[PDB]
Amino acid sequence: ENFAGGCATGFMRTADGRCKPTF
Repeated sequence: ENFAGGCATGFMRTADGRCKPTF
């Protein structure tokens, strides 16, 4: 119920509402 991309390769959306790479 919430997905708009905008992150990098293996970037996981952080609770802060940002894209962060798990690697």
